[PDB]
Amino acid sequence: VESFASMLRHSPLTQMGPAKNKLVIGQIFHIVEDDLYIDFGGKFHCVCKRPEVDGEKYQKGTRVRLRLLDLELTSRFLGATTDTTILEADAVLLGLQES
Amino acid sequence: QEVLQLQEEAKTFITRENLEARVEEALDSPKSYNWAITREGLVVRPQQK
Amino acid sequence: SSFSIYPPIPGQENSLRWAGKKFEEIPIAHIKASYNNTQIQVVSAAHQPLAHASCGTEGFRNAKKGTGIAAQTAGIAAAAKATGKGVTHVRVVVKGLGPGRLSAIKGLTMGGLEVISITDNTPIPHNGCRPRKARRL
Amino acid sequence: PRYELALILKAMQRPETAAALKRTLEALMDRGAVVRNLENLGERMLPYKISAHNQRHSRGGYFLVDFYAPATTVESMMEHLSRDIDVIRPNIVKHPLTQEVKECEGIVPVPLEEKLYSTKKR
Amino acid sequence: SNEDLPVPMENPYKEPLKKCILCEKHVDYKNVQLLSQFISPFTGCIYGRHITGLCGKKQKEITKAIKRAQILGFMPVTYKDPAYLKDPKVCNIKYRE
Amino acid sequence: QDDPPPSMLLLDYQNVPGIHKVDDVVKRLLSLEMANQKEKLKIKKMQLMNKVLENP
Amino acid sequence: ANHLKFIARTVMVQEGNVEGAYRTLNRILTMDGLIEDIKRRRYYEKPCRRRQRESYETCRRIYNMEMARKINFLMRKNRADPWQGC
Amino acid sequence: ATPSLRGRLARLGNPRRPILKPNKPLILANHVGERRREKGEATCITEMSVMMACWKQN
RNA sequence: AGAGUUAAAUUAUAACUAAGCUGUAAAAAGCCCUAGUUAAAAUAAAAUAACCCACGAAAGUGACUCUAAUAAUCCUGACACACGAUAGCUAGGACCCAAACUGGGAUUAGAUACCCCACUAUGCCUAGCCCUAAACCCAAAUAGUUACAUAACAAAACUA
Ligand SMILES: [Mg+2]
Ligand SMILES: [Mg+2]
Ligand SMILES: [Mg+2]
Ligand SMILES: [Mg+2]
Ligand SMILES: [Mg+2]
Ligand SMILES: [Mg+2]
Ligand SMILES: [Mg+2]
Ligand SMILES: [Mg+2]
Ligand SMILES: [Mg+2]
Ligand SMILES: [Mg+2]
Ligand SMILES: [Mg+2]
Ligand SMILES: [Mg+2]
Ligand SMILES: [Mg+2]
Ligand SMILES: [Mg+2]
Ligand SMILES: [Mg+2]
Ligand SMILES: [Mg+2]
Ligand SMILES: [Mg+2]
Ligand SMILES: [Mg+2]
Ligand SMILES: [Mg+2]
Ligand SMILES: [Zn+2]
Repeated sequence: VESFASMLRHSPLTQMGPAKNKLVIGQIFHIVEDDLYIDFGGKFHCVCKRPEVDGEKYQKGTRVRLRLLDLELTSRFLGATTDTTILEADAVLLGLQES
Repeated sequence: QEVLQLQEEAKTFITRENLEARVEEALDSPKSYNWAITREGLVVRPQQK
Repeated sequence: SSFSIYPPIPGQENSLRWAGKKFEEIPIAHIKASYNNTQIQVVSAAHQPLAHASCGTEGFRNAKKGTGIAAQTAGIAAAAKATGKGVTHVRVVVKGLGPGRLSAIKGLTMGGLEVISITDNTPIPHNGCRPRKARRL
Repeated sequence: PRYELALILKAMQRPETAAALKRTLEALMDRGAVVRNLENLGERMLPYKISAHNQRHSRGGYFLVDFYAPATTVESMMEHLSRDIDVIRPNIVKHPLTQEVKECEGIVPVPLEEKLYSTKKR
Repeated sequence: SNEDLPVPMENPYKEPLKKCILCEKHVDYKNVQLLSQFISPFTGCIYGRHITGLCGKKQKEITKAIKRAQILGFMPVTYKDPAYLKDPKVCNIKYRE
Repeated sequence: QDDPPPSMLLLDYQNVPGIHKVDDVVKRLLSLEMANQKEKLKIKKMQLMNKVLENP
Repeated sequence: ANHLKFIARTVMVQEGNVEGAYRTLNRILTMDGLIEDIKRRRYYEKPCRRRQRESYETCRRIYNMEMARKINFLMRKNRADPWQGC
Repeated sequence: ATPSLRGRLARLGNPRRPILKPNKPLILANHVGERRREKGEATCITEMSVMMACWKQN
């Protein structure tokens, strides 16, 4: 049997380390009129704006490239016992699985 | 080391003999302490103009 | 078309002229805009008073001269006398914060004076003389 | 250098400036102070019209004299310079090189203050 | 018994702290050109921390140096010297919009 | 009252070798004449502790 | 007074535009805080009132900055809901 | 940035004299203030002045 | 705590111009030895920096320079000793400005109040007193804990 610590040590998320400026392939699972919900796969899904070029090439299930900025947007404010999670990650759109 | 360093600077001190020469050379060698700074934190000296 | 809002100090060598005269020789217009009155005095560069006009000098009254229309009229009244002595450009120096602050400045243009610059010389003490006590005890 | 005099001499001719500097340095030496260096910062325009010795001064020559003096002779030199009609505004300060530069660590991220109020439901 | 357990070590991804524009510098009262970069060109007001962006020590040192220079007679109080008006902008305040 | 001479060669430069061979300018600079009140306080403290105490 | 004139708080008009130059000068004064200081110095304020005003202004500034920060943080969630009707 | 709040309020753990004395607790509410309506002012005053300038002279 | 200095404003003081200036929601009174610009000593206070939170036991302190200097190898502890914001007293000095009181002008049935004007003690320096404050951060000092546990509000509940 394999232990949770052993698998977590070799997990790709552990290998990534910090989530600042990391290239991640994410697959879009939901489509809005102008917003794309890209699931980079870590914890949450990031919402991005459809670019002007190759706009029709972004469909459901399409895999794209992102530069991850924040794994989860949480912040504290005045008189807050806990943080206010946004249930979303921050990332930018660069390309769509160049190959 | 402090004493040794101060011995070197004791040679260039202004005395009675060197008063006339020091005043004349100061009146002919102007000095400026002006220097600006940049957003990146780099020192720029206006002496290039 | 590189234009700078900073004044043309005499220490520089820039070539800016108004009606053939340099920025230093252009006459001055001191506009003291108080809370109850607005006074305008147009003087030459040599500090020689050329024209003088206040809201009270135009036949107004106690509360009448404190409005912006009184300052606008006083601007035209001062501009007419300034033009009568041959003045085409003037540097406006504003003194004090009052209701007739911009009104006099625009009244000068209405009366026929071309403003090249607006200087705000408002007396702000560095915690000097103690002002009067507050109202509505 | 221990003390630094920021001498502001009246804008005059070269021989007069030299004589004024000579007598000022002699006065500094008479008080029991050895002079390290004298640097001329040049004759500039005064930021404001300084009125001194019943005279309105618009220009002036800047000089910087660094020296070592006892703590008791500072006011005596200040008094001597106050009565000199060729000095616009004399000032003796501590030399900036005496204070060693401290490690500017930078901005330390200060977290927002919590637990300032009770957890009672509003 | 487990070797893959995490070890209580210091964070290797510790990003260095940001430095002020004058971090590890020497603030002086005679470099009026340097001192003028933090004052308002129109009124001579000293800009605050939210404008200058200097970590605590240097803001106070700049304020003290400016106050010393303005009374010693090296830098004007009412306005900024136009000779230093062309200095590069380090402040984060924009007047003309 | 104690009378520390102005040329006492304060303790910060007193216990170093080759201090008496230096010139009068450096000796005067390192002496108590150019020193503040703190150096005289240190000199008086050491002088009193050397003569009153048994284990300085 | 002792300083040189026509240097401080002076703006040069452009192409005869005076109303805009006056607005520029007013913005200069407002950003430098001179308008508020002039309006405050008309009548003397006691130190207790000055301290109360400073504390109130600091608290208001803190609250406004935090509210603006939260609004900017939550601006993302203003998009149309993709799971309507679930 | 946000002004510092450490050591400002009067608390048992704070050893120094309090700096800020809030009128109301510094708790971020769940609703922003309503936009205030601008106060109106008289208009066309400068044009009424030049209109009456005709009458005063004619 | 001493010694020295003044950037802005204001004023005693002169010159040119002009007739009002100041005054409020509106007026009246007052000054027209008035108002604006240009120069200007002395006194008082110390814009922005300060969205900083430091120093001091507290009161209190943030215009600049210099000297002296901020106890305790650090528990609590008086009726004992030393300080003690503003206000007031005594003697000497200064007095730009503000202002108790006062005298006028408004409003009111009345206004010995709020509003405007002028001015005094006083606020300013030295010495000597007086020893009071919502002197409150209404939370005693010394070393601690987040265990049990919300009368209510407020700055959470507690140990030796
Ligand atoms: Mg009351
Ligand atoms: Mg303390
Ligand atoms: Mg309350
Ligand atoms: Mg004293
Ligand atoms: Mg002055
Ligand atoms: Mg007098
Ligand atoms: Mg009357
Ligand atoms: Mg000040
Ligand atoms: Mg101690
Ligand atoms: Mg005890
Ligand atoms: Mg008293
Ligand atoms: Mg009096
Ligand atoms: Mg009065
Ligand atoms: Mg009465
Ligand atoms: Mg007392
Ligand atoms: Mg108190
Ligand atoms: Mg009590
Ligand atoms: Mg006790
Ligand atoms: Mg209940
Ligand atoms: Zn720094």
